[PDB]
Amino acid sequence: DQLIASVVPELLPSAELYEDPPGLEPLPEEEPLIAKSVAKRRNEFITVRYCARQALSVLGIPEVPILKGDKGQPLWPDGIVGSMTHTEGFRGAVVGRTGEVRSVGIDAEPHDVLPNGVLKSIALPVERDELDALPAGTHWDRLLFCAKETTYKAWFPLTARWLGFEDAHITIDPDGTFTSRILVDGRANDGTVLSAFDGRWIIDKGLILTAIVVPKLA
Ligand SMILES: [Mn+2]
Ligand SMILES: [Mn+2]
Repeated sequence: DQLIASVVPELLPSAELYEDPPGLEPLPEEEPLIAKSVAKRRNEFITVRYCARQALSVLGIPEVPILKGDKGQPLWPDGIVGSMTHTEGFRGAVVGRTGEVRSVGIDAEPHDVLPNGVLKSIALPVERDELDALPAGTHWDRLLFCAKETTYKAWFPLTARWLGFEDAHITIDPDGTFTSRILVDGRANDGTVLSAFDGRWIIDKGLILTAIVVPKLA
């Protein structure tokens, strides 16, 4: 029934909460990151890390702070990859072991039309044509946006480089899959090359959730 579990493999534990339950707290090492933050930001940060620590516990990893790096990226324990996302109505996290997957990214968005002007900023001309050809009944613009954000989250842990919206062509299939084709140099930190990702998506509870797993090499 959970959205993330529906779009990632079983060997990546996930956890999600739709509200901020009363009484949660950051770990002491995390408090400085939100010390001067408004309540909505404090809450999404605290609740998502509760979810992340629940999922880490399934992998056998005990309570640990999840700090942020220079580009905002979550800093996981050695040997762990993961992703976190929050929007109104959703906090969720997924983690996995580097011996079992290379990278994971997720992103949750409300299932609504994009704000005025956003599609023109984030979509390639060809993508706009492709979305207009998809079947009526789904906010394909928001899905494309969500999928591109997930593409960056799966890419960054492997490359330590920026990926702009114009740097990848995402093709959405109505069947709950998508692909991301990288249009820039795909050199990865370990010397391999990234060229394309396979993604999964689900719409439920008024939300879009997209996920990419970069699988283990053969
Ligand atoms: Mn968020
Ligand atoms: Mn998003």
